[PDB]
Amino acid sequence: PMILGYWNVRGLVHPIRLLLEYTDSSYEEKRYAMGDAPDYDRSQWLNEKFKLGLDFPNLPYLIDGSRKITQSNAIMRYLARKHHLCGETEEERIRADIVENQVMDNRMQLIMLCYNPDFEKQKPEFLKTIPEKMKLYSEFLGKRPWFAGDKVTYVDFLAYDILDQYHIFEPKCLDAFPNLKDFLARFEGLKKISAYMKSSRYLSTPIFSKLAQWSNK
Amino acid sequence: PMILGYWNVRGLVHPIRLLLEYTDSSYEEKRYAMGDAPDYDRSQWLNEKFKLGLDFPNLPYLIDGSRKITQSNAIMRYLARKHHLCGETEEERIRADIVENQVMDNRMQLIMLCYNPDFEKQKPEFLKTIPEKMKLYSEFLGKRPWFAGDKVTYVDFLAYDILDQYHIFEPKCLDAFPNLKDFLARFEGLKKISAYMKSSRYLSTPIFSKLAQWSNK
Ligand SMILES: N[C@@H](CCC(=O)N[C@@H](CS[C@@H]1c2ccccc2-c2ccccc2[C@H]1O)C(=O)NCC(=O)O)C(=O)O
Ligand SMILES: N[C@@H](CCC(=O)N[C@@H](CS[C@@H]1c2ccccc2-c2ccccc2[C@H]1O)C(=O)NCC(=O)O)C(=O)O
Repeated sequence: PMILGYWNVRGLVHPIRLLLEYTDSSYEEKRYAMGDAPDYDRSQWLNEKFKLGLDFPNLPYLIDGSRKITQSNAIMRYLARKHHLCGETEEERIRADIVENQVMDNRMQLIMLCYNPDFEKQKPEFLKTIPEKMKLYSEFLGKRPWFAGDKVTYVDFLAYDILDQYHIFEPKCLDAFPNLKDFLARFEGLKKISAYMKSSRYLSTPIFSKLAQWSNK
Repeated sequence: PMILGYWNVRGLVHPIRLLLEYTDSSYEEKRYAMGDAPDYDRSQWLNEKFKLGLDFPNLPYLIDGSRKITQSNAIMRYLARKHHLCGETEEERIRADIVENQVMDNRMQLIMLCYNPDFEKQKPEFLKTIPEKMKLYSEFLGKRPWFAGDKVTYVDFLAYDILDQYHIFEPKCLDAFPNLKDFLARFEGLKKISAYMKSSRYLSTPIFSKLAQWSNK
C-alpha cells in the first residue's frame, strides 16, 4: 500500500488523510510521536528522516511504490491527478490555485499566533481579524456548492480543514456566514467522509504539536 | 496590457517579473511605495486594496483582461498554463510541484531570519544550515539542464530566484555545487533574461522592505 508519514497530530495533514479516505486509497500511516517539554524529543522521526530516499526529507511524506513525495500541496496534487479531482476548465484551475495558496496563508497566521509565548494577550487582536477572513471565503464561494465550481475538487479538502480549524478556535465565527456553515455540513455529508469520521483512524485534535499554546494536547 | 501590482522591492515577485519578460508579455507594473520609519505608511496600497475587484486582495496581483489573480504561486501557474511552461509528464509535474513548495519553504526561512530583531545573533547559526539546503537542490537537479527535466518550466524561475537570493546572502554558498552555479548561468543566458537584466525595469535589490534587518535599502 501507500505510506503516509506525519506526526500524531492533525497539523496540516488533515486534507491528505481525508483525500486518501474519499478516494478509497489503499494506505497505511506512520504517526510519529513527539516527546513532552522541555526537550520535545523528535527521535522517532529523526532516526529515519534521512533513510527513506526522499529528495527533500520532510513531514508529511507519501510513498506510493517507487514515487516518494514531500510537500503537503504536492501530495494533494498527486492524489488529485490520480483520481481526477483537479479543475477541468481554466476558471476552475484558477479558483483552485488561489484557494490552495490562500489556505496556506490563513494556516500560517493561525500558527504564528498559536506558537507565540504571548498567545493570551495576542489573541484579542487576532479574533478581531477573523470576520474579515471568513467574509472573503464567504463571498468567494457564493452560491456554488464547491470552491472551484460545481464538482468537488482537492481544494475543498483544504478549505474544509482551515474553516473547521478556525471554527474550533472561535466557534461563533461562521454564524454570520450561512454558506460557510452549509459548506462544512455538505463536506462532512459525503459518504466516505462521514464513514471516516466514525473510524478508529480519525484524528480531529490536537491540531498543534506539544510546543504550541493552544490545541497542543 | 496586463497589470502587475507589488511593492517597489524584489520581495517574492522576482519570478513573475522574469516570466513576464521571458514570455514577451504586454504588461505594466504598479510599484507601490511604503513610507519611512516610524510608521512606514502603506496607504498607497491600502487606499485601493478593496477597490480592484480581487477575490482575496493582496500583493502581488495580476490583472489580465477579465482575469484578476492574487497569490504569487497562482499567478505563476496561470502564466505557465498561458504559455505552455508546465510539466508535460507525470514525473515532471511531480518535480515541479515539489520544487514550487520547497522554494516557498526556503523563502519563509530567509524572511524569518531577516525580520528577526536578533538577526545579528541568529545569522551565524543560519549560515551553518545553508550547505544542507544547497546540497538537496544540487542532488535533485543532478545533471538535468532544468528542474523539471528537459524543458524550462515556470519552476525554473522560482528556483532561480531563491538560489540567487541565497547567493546574495552568502556569496560562497554555491562553491561546492557547480551544477547550481551552472544553472544560474544557464538561466541568465536566456536571451530575454539577459536583455531584461540590463534594462531600466530590472530590480534586483532591495529584497525586503524598510523593516527588515538585511537587504532593506
Ligand atoms: N511546506 C511544508 C511544511 C513543512 C513542515 O514544516 N513540516 C513539519 C510539520 S508541519 C508543521 C507542524 C508540526 C506539528 C503540528 C502542526 C504543524 C503545522 C500546522 C500548520 C502549518 C504548519 C505547521 C508546521 O509548522 C515537519 O515536522 N517537518 C519535518 C522536519 O523538519 O524534519 C508542507 O506543506 O509539507
Ligand atoms: N502567499 C501570498 C503572500 C502574500 C503577502 O504576504 N503579501 C505581502 C507582500 S509579500 C510580503 C513582503 C512585503 C514586503 C517585502 C517583502 C515581502 C516578502 C518577501 C518574501 C516572502 C514573503 C514576503 C511577504 O512578507 C503584502 O504586502 N500583502 C498585501 C496585504 O497584506 O495587504 C503570495 O504568495 O502572494
